[PDB]
Order: sequence, then structure tokens, then C-alpha cells
Amino acid sequence: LSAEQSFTLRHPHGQAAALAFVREPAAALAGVQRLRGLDSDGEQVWGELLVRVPLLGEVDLPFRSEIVRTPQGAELRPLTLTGERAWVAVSGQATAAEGGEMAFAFQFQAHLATGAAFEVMVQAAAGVTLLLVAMALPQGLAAGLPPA
Amino acid sequence: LSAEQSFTLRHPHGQAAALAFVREPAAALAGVQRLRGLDSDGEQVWGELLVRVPLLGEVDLPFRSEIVRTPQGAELRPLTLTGERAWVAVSGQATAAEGGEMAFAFQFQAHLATGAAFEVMVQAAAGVTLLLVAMALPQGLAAGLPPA
Amino acid sequence: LSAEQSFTLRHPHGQAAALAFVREPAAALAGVQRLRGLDSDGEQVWGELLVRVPLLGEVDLPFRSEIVRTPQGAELRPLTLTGERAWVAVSGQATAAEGGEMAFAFQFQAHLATGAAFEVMVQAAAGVTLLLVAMALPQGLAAGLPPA
Amino acid sequence: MGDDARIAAIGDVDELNSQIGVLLAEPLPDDVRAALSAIQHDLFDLGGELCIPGHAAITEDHLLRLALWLVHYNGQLPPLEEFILPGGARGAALAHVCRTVCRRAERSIKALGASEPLNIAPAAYVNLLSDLLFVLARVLNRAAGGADVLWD
Amino acid sequence: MGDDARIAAIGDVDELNSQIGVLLAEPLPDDVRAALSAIQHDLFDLGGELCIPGHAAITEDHLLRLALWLVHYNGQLPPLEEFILPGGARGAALAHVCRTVCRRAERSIKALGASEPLNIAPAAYVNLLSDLLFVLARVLNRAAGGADVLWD
Amino acid sequence: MGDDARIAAIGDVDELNSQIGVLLAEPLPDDVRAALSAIQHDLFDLGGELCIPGHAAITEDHLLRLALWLVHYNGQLPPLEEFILPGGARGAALAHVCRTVCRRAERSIKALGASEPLNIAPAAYVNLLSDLLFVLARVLNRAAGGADVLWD
Repeated sequence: LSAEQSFTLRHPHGQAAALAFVREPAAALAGVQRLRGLDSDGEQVWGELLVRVPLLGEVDLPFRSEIVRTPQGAELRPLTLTGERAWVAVSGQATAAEGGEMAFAFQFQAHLATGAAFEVMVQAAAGVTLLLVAMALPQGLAAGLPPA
Repeated sequence: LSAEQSFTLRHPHGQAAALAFVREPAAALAGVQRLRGLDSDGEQVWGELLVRVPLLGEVDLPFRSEIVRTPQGAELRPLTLTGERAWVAVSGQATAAEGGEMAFAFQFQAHLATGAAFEVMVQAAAGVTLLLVAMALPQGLAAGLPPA
Repeated sequence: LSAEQSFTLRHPHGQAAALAFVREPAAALAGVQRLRGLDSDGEQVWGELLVRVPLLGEVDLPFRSEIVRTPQGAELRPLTLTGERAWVAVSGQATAAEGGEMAFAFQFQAHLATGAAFEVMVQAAAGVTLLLVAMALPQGLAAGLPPA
Repeated sequence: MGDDARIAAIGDVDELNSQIGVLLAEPLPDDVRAALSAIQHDLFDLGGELCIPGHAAITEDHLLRLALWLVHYNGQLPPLEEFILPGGARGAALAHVCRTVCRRAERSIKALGASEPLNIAPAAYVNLLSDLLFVLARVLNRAAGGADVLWD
Repeated sequence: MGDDARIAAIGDVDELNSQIGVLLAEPLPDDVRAALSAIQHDLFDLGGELCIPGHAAITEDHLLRLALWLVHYNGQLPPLEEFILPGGARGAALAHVCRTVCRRAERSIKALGASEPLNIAPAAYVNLLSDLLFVLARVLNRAAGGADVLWD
Repeated sequence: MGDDARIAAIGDVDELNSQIGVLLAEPLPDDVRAALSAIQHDLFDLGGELCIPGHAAITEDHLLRLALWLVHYNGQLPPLEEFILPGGARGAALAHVCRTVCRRAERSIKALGASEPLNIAPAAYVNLLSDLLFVLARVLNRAAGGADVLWD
């Protein structure tokens, strides 16, 4: 019920641009897949991940995170959502260094609402959802970068 | 995966008012519970029912129905939604007669997306959802009616 | 050695009349049976219940209760009598509501004075006495009501 | 009006008496059997009183006998420790069914007395009988070597 | 209104049919078993007639068959010597319960016919059935080698 | 008014619970016994909700459990081939009686909700329970090595 991803990417336009890129979600997450309904007001970012199970099909789990501007970049810090339905906590940290070198780390946690055989289908499905989004992040972040 | 409900209610203001009431969703469904996100543009009505399962919690199943004006009242006729996720078909027929006597019939069908032990949790849960909304309809429809 | 009774009755003349009826014992208890020697001075009500046992025949157990006027009606609150002979505590609460709807609750407790085989005859007899009076109360209270 | 109020009460007393007949087809403690059989005669007379105008059959003596059985059987059982669920040995379970049908008859008898002049003895009789059937159910579970079914 | 009057009658017929199912789970004379099983089908059809408007199922033939069974079983029993109390062999006791539930259904069917147009066959059917269940109870006590329970 | 509407509903739930107690006195599949026993506790709580104002006890969890049992036992039976008559093994026959008494309680609960504010859970619970008792009857006929009684 957790997934982690970390990676580095170089911004072709250098440090100032890399700082600006990681600090604005609409830029950094423009090409990110598997985060449906992604939106932001500049203060928080929100959306949903899709957990596919039989018969119900695609079940959406919301997340909402606070955008925190830091000296070397920015973070997403997750907000707690209600227990009425399953949700996801999306955390991330990004830094931009000399020459436009960027480092990213993302963490995801699925929070389930509180029969034994069924629990197995939901846990497995949610695990797959978390890994799919985590594993595709480097590709997604790279897709947001412009050419030199 | 089906639920049905039928009942009669008298509109305190007589026939013309009863016809107007059944023909405008925002009036007829104002106090209806268990239909989350209910909305309409005058042509169609849409919303979602909540199926609660373990770990995923509240899973929303959308519906969308066409509003059809008839000589004695109005109907809702369900639109087919995609198979990517579970959905619901909501149908209904309403008539208004002399003196403001109103007759209602509603039908609900849950359409599941296409492991044996798990299917049992989803079918049971969806069945409970359909019955809860169906059984509460008379109360909900009555809550929309004004005093004489 | 306890008996309870609760019931509702409508006063045909409406609320003011129902309030007046429950607040005056001579009105409320006019047709009440199994309360021998019933009398009142407006402040307290008193009388006796009859416990029938072999050879002694009808043995009278006194009660005396305070009349308490309340915002919705009145109560009887029992007074403690001496232990020299068996007695009864008679409690009751009455309310009158909109339209003359009246609610009654009565409670009876027999208090015995302080051989094993004999105790069985007295307890059984006293129990029958309490139930007979309690079970007949709705009939008795209804007998005191006038026609519309 | 009265026929529905009266005919219905008579029918429920009859139904109750029939349920007791089913209970009597089960193995029972000799004392319990004697009490139940006598009650059947009482119920037959009770039904007759409800039916015929100006005719009475249930007296203080009938009520006294029920009071006596209640005291007796109750003093033969341990105190109630928790709410009981109807069930246990088949005999006990049937006694509980009789108990609920007796309460149903009491409701009909009370309704009848509200629309027609009726002595108080009939309702007082079934009021006691319902309580006795509850007690007898406990006695039968006891006699079966079992115990009452308790709730959460 | 009609639903309560109609839905209630249907339910009581269903309850009666179920009680007969319980009686059929007991050992019975082959002839008695055959009659009761056929009656279950009749009651299923009767319930359908009460439910569907413009639909009838109970005919003179149904009534005639009941009349025939009454004459038959009665001429197979000694004359009634005194009022009978419901009870005896378990089979007989259950038959009496069926009898009282049938009378309960008859009351509901009569109420229904008072608020809605209904053929007379349904009430005439259960009127006869109640009498037949009384007779069959006596037959079962007889078949059990026992006798009917008499009153004081 | 409310007392009749309310006291009657409480009584029917009690009667139903008692009939289930009788069914529990019969030999049953361990799983079926576990479900029925749990239901008795549910019915006790349900009666309490009907009685006390401002008090609720039946929740979605209760409904969900019934839905689960329905899906489970139904997927353990062959598809319905024709209308069924209440009867078969004694256990099955009793289950059908419970089914009809549960429907009777549902009618009373529906009547109560029409004259007083009441949550929807109680009627939804017994609506499901009636269907489950029908299913359990089929399971019991199956478990007895027999089959359901079919109509003409």
C-alpha cells in the first residue's frame, strides 16, 4: 500500500529554469500520466488515481497535497482525507542544482477504509495502481521538459 | 443487480401543479437521498450511487438519464455508459391525475465491468446500494412536496 | 410486586380540556376501577387496593400520593406509608398535547411487611392485584371522558 | 366494526390455543404439561366470553392461578442475567412462539375493549399468560439440560 | 388501501400454505397427504387470483373437491361428542394451527372483498378448508391411535 | 395510533424471531445455523430501534451482511426452474413459515414508517431477510437430500 520513486533529470535551460519548473505544478506535472483530474490553485494540487477491480471497474481514489516552496525547489506534502472512501497520500520533493540538474523523489500511500478473500483483490489492485503511477513518473516528468 | 420501487402520493396543490412537479427534476428530486452529485440541464439528469466495499470504501457508480415529457407526466430513460467502470441505469415513470394524485415507478440496474469469492462482496454491496436508494424514494419524493 | 401501564387517549374537547382533565383527579379517576375508597383534598389522592387471600378474604392495602401539577399535565408521586401493614405506592404521569392527545404512564409497587410456603400465596395474590388494576386503567381513564 | 374487533380477538385466542396444542405435543415436565392443558380450557372459555354478549367466564380465580404459576416457576429458576433471545430446546422455542401469539391476542383483546364494553379479566388473563409463557420457556430450557439464549 | 387489503390477504394465504408445508413434513396417512399436497397447489392459485386483476383461478370444481373431502373424512369419523380443544398427536395439533391460520386468511380475504371487486370463490374455498382442517385433525388423532382433546 | 402502529411492528418482529428460534431447534448446516443465530441478534436490535425514539441500531453493515448471505447461498444453489410451493424437509418448511412471518413484519414496519418518522434500514433489513429465508429454505431442502416442491 506504498510505492516510492526517485530519479534525476537535467533541465536543458539551466538552474533558474529548473527551479521555476519544479516550483510550478502545471509545468512539472504537464505530461504526467495516471493522475486523473489533476488540478491546482497554486496553493494545493489535487486529483485521483484509478484502482481497477472487477465489476466496479475503475474506482477513483482522490489525493490532495500542499505545495511547499523550498530554497532548492519545492515539495508536495499530503493532506489527510476522510475515511468514508479509500484515498491516496501523494508526497514529493524536488531540488534544482547548478547547471539545471534536478532530483526528484515521490512517495505514495493508499489509505483504505475500515471478506478476507475480497480484501486480497483490493490490496493487490491498489498496489498495482501505486506502482504504475510511480514507475511512470520519470517518463512523465521528462515529457514536461522543453528543448535547448 | 436490480431494484424496483412503485408508489403513489398526492400533490396538495392539485393536477396542474402535480404535472409541473413530475416534469421538473429539480422539483421532484430536491429531497431525494442516496443520489450524490445530482444535476440536470433540463434535457438529462445525472449523478452517482455509492457502493461501499472494504478498503476501497465508497465507490461511485455514475448514471445519466434522458428526461422525457409525456401527456400525463414524465419519464427518465437511462443512457448506456462505458464498460470501463461499473455504472447504474436509472429509469422512472410518473403520472399526475385528477386531484393531484401522482403515481411513480422507478427501476435501477447496476451494470458491472467485465476472484469468485471477491465477486460475492461486490454483488452483495451493489445490491444493498440499489435497495437503499429504491426503498427511500417514497420518503424522498414526499420531502419535495409543499403544504396546501 | 410491581406493575406498569402506559397508553394514549384523545380527549374529544381538545388541549385545554385535556390539561384540565389530567390535572383534576376526581375527573381523571372518576371511572377507574379497583381503587376502593378513592378520595382527594386537591393536594393528595388516597385509597386502597384489595389483595384477596384465603380465609382473610379481601385485605386492603392503602396508598396515598401527592398531586403534582406540571407544564404539560400532572403527576402522582407516592408517599411512604408505615411498615405495620402492607401498602402500595401508586405513581403516574400524564401529558396533554396539541389536539387533546393524552399520554399516561402508571407504576405500582406493593410493599410487604417484614412461612416460606405461605409467602408464596401472598406474593402471587398481591401480584394479581397489581396487574388487575394496571391492566384496567386504560378502560377506566376512557370511561371518564365526555363526548364531543 | 365489532365483528372485526370481536371476531379477530376470538381468532387470535384460538390461534394461541392451537400453538399451545403444538407445544403440548412435545415432551414436557409433568407439572408444565398440567398447567398448559388447564390453560387451554381457560382460553376456550375466554374465547366464549369475547364472543357472547352478557356472558362472562374469566374470574379472579383464573388470574390468581396464573399469578400462582408465575411465582412458582420463577422461584424455580435463577435470576435473569441478561436479555434473552427466543430459542433453545424445541420446547422452549415453541413456548416463545406461544408467548408472541399470546401478546398478539392481547393486542386484539385491547382493541376490542376500546370499541365495545368488555370486562377487564380477559386482557389481564393474557397479560399474565404472556409472562408465564416466557417463564415456562426458561423452565423448558432448564429441563432440557440447556440454557437460555443470550444476546450480545 | 387495496395493497394493504390485497397484499395482506395474499400474505396470510402464503402463511397458511407454509403451515401446511410444516404439517406435510410429519408422518401422515397416504390419503391425507394427497389431499394436503393438492390443497397447496390450490392455495398457490388462490393467491394468484387475489393478486392479479381480471384473473380468476378458483372454480366450483375446487369447492366441490373440498366438499367431497369433508363428506369423505367425516363419514370416516365418529360423531362429535363434545367441544374439542386443539391438540393431540403432533400432526393433529399442527392441523389445528393450520385451521386457525386458514381462518385468519379468510378474515383478510373477506376484508379485501369489502374494499375491492372479488369473486366469491376465494372466501368460499377457505371457509371449507378451515372446516376440512378441523376434520383432518380428528383423522390424524385417530390415525395416531389417540383421541381428540375434550374440554370441561 | 403510534402505539398500535409501533407496538404491532415490534410484536411481529418478535414473532418472527420466535419462529426462527423454532427453526434453530432443528438440525441445520453449521453455516446456516450461524447465520440464523446472528439474525436473531439483529432482530432483537431491530425491535429496539422500532421501540425507542431517537435510537437507531440497524446500519448499512447489517444490510451488507444480508446481501452477502444472499449472494453466497444463491451461488450455492441451482437456478430456479419453476414457482416453488412452501414445503419439503421440515427445516425447509419452517424456513418458509419464517419467510411469511418476516413479510408480515415488513408490512407492519412499512405501516409504522407511514405514520411516524422512521429510518429506512428496518424495512430494508426485513425486505432482504424475507428473500434470504426463501433461499435458506432451498438450501435446507438441498441439505436434506431432497428438492423444492414445485407447482403445476
